[PDB]
Amino acid sequence: MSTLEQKLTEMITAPVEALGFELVGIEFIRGRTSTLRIYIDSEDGINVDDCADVSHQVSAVLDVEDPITVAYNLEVSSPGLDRPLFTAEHYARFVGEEVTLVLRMAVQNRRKWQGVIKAVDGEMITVTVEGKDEVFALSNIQKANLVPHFA
Repeated sequence: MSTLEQKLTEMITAPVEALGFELVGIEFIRGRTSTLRIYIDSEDGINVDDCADVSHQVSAVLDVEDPITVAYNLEVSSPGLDRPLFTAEHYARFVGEEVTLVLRMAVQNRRKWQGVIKAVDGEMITVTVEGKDEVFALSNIQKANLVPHFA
């Protein structure tokens, strides 16, 4: 509405991309004191403690952008377990799980699918869907997300 919150994300992204990182992302948290949480990662294998030394420089540019009393807070994270799934090796890590997905060869008014992953041979994931033994081509998946067991 009134504040350049996306321009602050741009101004934090450009130094971190010029530092040789591959993932840099933000969430905003509404509060009396505004609170950012940063997500960061590399292609080159950099540890989360050293990512928090880079994030200490992110706190230093944030601290001079808005300097009035204490109006800002910053938390630091990795992309976690909570991310969608794409890689051929990772579909194989997560056999024995229920997954929900959408397909690339199809147009809107296609189904959203849900079912159990059993084995991954080549590009052909092997699955149970609506109680039937079925298959998916992993290059035909456009998005997938993991589902936990009922308890």
